[PDB]
Amino acid sequence: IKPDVDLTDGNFYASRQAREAYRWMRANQPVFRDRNGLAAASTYQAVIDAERQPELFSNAGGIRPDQDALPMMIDMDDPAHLLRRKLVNAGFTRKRVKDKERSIAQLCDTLIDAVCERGECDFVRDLAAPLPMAVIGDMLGVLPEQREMFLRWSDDLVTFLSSHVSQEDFQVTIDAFAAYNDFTRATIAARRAEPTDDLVSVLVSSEVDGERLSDDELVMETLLILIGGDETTRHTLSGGSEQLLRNRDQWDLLQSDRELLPGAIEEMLRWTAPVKNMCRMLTADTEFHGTALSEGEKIMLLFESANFDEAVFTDPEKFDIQRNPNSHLAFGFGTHFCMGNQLARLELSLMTARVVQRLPDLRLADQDSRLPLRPANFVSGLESMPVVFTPSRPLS
Ligand code: HEM
Repeated sequence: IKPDVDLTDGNFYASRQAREAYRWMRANQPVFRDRNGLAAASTYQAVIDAERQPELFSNAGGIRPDQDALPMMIDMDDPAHLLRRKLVNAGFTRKRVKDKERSIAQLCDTLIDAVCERGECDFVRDLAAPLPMAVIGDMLGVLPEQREMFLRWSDDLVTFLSSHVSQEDFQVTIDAFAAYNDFTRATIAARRAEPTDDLVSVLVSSEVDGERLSDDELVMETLLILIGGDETTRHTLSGGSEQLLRNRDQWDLLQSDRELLPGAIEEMLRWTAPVKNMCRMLTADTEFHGTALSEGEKIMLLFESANFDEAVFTDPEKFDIQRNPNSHLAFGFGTHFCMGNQLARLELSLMTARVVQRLPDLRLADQDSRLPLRPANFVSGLESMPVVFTPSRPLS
């Protein structure tokens, strides 16, 4: 009954055997070691305990299992992490995010306008994937005419930061970083010359304790915002909508009562957990929930496993938009708790509301399909999602 798994193999997260493996871990070895000896916290309690002990469970070795740390806030410990976060968080105040509703809602209606006359689309390719990229592109000063070029960068940049870059990909990947770097430094220079109220303008002016973000830091932190908030948000939108359609009583409940939308978004986040893991590196030997851990090794925090922990969530394989409490760990916990969580929730809220209203009879093309998942060991979710609906006229 024990799973024979490599937690650094993206195929594990795409196999649809992962939650069965998680169940074995939570029941039998809550701090699990995989077939290569990699440690992983599988229970909600173990994930929370590690998050609450950043001096023992550090981010400064990097958040990926077999990669060096990068000079960005997520690979830093406090108090230096706080300064970097304080500087960047000026772009993500509650007002600034709330003020994005008008533009985000307009993006949602434009995306739905593009497919509403067809009566079919791919929910991932045509709705869930374009929205987070357009939202982040808008904040970074990407013209809609530059969205094609910017979109190729964003896909190739995921490969750049991934665990293995093939010989055949090395060129396009370093070319994507260079292109992103050059583009971003141009935007930075433009806002230092002529400030506006976009994200880069806010970041170039941000000052904490007489310290500002350097140009190097601005490229790194905007890159973290782009990669961190693009595919993740996409996967919650698609996988959450998949669950509304597979449990159509939940779709009907939400369609009938807009006040259920916040709870629905939280259940979509709990269920989809697009960030499958973040690593911590041990700063000392320790005994952790029955497993001996050694100084210098990394442990994965399995957020999806935690989100299906029966110790915290009653009937966790039931998708329930009215679930309360719903203290899921899709955004993590503690000092690195997702900086983009309010923006992600707003994108998800606005798009889901518009889909339920404008594609009211949305359905999966084939409910017996096992839809394909991205075989990546870090962020994963649906690769495609064919849907059908009654055509309607665009709002234009
Ligand atoms: C549904 C979408 C999202 C998910 C599931 C998600 C998930 C996460 C997770 C799990 C972490 C690490 C927390 C931890 O280790 O405890 C994180 C950190 C972060 N996320 Fe997100 N995220 C999402 C959307 C976004 C967006 C839209 C942004 C854009 C600003 C963003 C920017 C960040 C940043 C900058 C960090 C690093 C925070 C820090 O180190 O202090 N994320 N996110």
